Amino acid sequence: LPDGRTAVVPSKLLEQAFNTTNTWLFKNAGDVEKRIIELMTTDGMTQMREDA
Amino acid sequence: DRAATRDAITKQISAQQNQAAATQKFDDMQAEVGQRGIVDQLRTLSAEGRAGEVNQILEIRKELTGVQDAIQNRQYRAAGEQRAQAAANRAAEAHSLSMAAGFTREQRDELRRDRDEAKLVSGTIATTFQDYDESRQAQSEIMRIVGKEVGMPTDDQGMPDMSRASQDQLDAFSNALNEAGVQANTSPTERRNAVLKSLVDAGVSSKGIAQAKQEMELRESLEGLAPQDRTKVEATIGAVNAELDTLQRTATEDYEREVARNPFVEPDKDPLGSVNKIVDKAVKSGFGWEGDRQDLNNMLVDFATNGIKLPDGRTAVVPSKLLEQAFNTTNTWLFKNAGDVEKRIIELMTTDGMTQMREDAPTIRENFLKTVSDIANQKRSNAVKVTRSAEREKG
Amino acid sequence: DRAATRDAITKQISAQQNQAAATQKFDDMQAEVGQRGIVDQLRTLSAEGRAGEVNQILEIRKELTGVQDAIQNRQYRAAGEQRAQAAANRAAEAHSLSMAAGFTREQRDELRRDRDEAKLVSGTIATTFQDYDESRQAQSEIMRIVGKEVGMPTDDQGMPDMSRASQDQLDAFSNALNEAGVQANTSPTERRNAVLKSLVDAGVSSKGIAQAKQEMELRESLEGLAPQDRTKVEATIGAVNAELDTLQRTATEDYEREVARNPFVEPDKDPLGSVNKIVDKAVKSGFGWEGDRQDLNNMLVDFATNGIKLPDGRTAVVPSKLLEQAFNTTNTWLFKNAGDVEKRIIELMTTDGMTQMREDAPTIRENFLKTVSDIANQKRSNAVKVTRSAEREKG
Amino acid sequence: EIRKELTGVQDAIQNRQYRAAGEQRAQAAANRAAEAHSLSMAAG
Repeated sequence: LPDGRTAVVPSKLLEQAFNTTNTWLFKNAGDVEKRIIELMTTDGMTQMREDA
Repeated sequence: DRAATRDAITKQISAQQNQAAATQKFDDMQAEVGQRGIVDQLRTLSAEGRAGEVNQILEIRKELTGVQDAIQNRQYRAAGEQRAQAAANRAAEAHSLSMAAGFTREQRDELRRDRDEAKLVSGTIATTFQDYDESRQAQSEIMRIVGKEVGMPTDDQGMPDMSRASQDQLDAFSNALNEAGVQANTSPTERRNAVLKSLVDAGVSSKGIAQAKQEMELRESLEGLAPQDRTKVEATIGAVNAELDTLQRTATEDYEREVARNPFVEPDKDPLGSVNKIVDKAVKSGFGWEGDRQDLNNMLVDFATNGIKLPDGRTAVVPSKLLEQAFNTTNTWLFKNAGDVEKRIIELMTTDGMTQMREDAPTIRENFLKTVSDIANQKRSNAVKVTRSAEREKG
Repeated sequence: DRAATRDAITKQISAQQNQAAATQKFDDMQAEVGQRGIVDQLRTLSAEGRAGEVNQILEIRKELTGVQDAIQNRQYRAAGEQRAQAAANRAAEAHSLSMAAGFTREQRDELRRDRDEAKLVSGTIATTFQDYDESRQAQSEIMRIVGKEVGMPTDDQGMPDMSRASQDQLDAFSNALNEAGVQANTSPTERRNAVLKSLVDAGVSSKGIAQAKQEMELRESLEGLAPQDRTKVEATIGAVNAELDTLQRTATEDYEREVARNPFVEPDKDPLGSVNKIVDKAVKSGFGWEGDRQDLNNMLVDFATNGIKLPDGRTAVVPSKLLEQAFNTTNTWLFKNAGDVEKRIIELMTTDGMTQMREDAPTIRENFLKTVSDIANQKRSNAVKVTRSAEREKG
Repeated sequence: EIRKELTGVQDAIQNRQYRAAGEQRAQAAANRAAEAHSLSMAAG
């Protein structure tokens, strides 16, 4: 995580991150890791993370 | 899914979580996890319905006719009340959707807020009573065991009879309480203040607090009554609320018929998937869009999602059957391009009668909501007055 | 569909909405939504029919013959009245259609207006009584419960017996009323004034207001009677109205036979689709229009829609069988062009006997309407006189 | 009399079973929550 921590990504969040409208956007490893990084940094998702 | 940012969400969202909790608790209680009582249906939707279910748990032609008449009256009243509540909920949802054109609270969401506060109060109170009942039964086990040990006049329920228990009979219970148990059972006060705090946690207007206090006084009075006296009181309440119930039901049929007449008062998400078939009618031996079936579908779902730009300066969502009758002309060759069909629907939605019906729909919707709110308020008011008068007269 | 502009529509249209509301309310009540009473048919079309249905709800050869005779007389009278009403409605519609040649009210629509006002009054009064009955039963539940609690002589209905209830017996009810309930039941006044206001909202001539007031007095007197006394009074009313009923029914058969003789007194929209088959008779081995089947169909439907231009200066719609007998000649070669056939139908409609029959039709139609109106007025007048005399004599 | 004990035994059984089931389900849920909390804290 960019804050300086390490959090394990859950399952359905991962699969919904992968499942886009067209898979051609996500090809390389760097692109998909950037996608999951930016999705885990969602404000509501973050708040839920420190709420757990 | 919804990706909006909650941010402050001071109101209508904490209440949303609380009502979600109330609904899931009600569902869990209705599921009857494990083995419990409730031989009959035991819907427990309202006090009158719960009393009817309790009666269901409990010359010859006299009782044969009386039981049937009581069952018919209770069932009719409960069915009318629940149908009215469902219709009012649907009307309120439609009114909120109509007002949501353009967190934009206004009077529509003010009415929504007060109705949701009433629903939260009712659900929380029902959950508290249901939770208390299990403890009451568990402690009644020991009250019955002790009463059998010392020996008091008892019936099928096992607890000593109130009328037959003299002071000397209750002396055995007093000695047992002095011995062990230490069951204060002071909850009939602490309970409601706790609920108040929860309401304070949720955030409730003064009217909701007054409604909760009235529900406390009436519920505690009902719990204090003997079963026969409780049935008498609840049936008198039903009788004094019969005229309000009749007015409410009649208003409900009138307004639901008006809804059946007017699509603008009640939209539907189903026709969003229906429009595609109309697209087919533009292709089969018909001159329509120049190979723009996808474009037609996109523009139609946009029109059914956001609405057309009315020339007055507003945006109204076109209903389904008006749309299909606009499309269905004598010869489809007249309507080919997107501009022509949008001009057609624009000029058809501007019909004088159609326009009048359009601004009539919200007025009748809010009138229905106000009428049902007033009916509920008057029902609660006459109920509280009758119950407090009866309690004062008894003691 | 109708695309006419309503604009002011001060009269006959607000009444139209009110009668539509009355009809839909009657249909909803007849549908019997949910579970209710009405073990028998319970048509409740009129006071006499409703009393007969109530009786249906309720030496040996004596009663065996009497019950059968009562049923036969009631059924015959009700069937005659309803058939007469339906025939009069059809005749009034035909008269309005005939007068609509050329919002053009005149005497025909004046008669239509007063008849519609009477119908509105009857429907509104029936709806009000039906709405009141449910509240009466709901409150009678508690009256019976209280009476059983204190203990009065009671029968299958559960309410204490009026004749057997002494002053001391009614003292228990008085004490119960002083205790709780607060059921004023003052409606027997407020009710009718409310109805009056609704009539004032609808717009009613003074005659309709007088009819409504008479219906109030007679209905309240009937409600005040005991069931046996009520049956006696309604049967005496039927007896005193028997001669009026016989005159009405006989007039109805006479006038409906005259209608069966005369097409001009009663048109029909069905032959508008029939004329096409006659077109076929102009083609099968016959010299007719020179390939103008569509033109012939258009001109025939125009003639059956607007009528032919009579030489006197008027326009009359040609009926069906006269048209087909005009077309059916010994040899179809005589009638080929449109001008020849229109000249043929023009000269045939100008027949002396046919003409006399034409101006006879409206006269007999209006005579039938006037006779049924007078019969209804006399029935109501003798009913109100007998009821008020009986009420004065009883007390 | 006979219905007295018939109702009492059933009520006692129902109350005891409900209480025991609630307690054991609560204990299992708490154990799972504690294991999850330990796993979450074991980061690093």
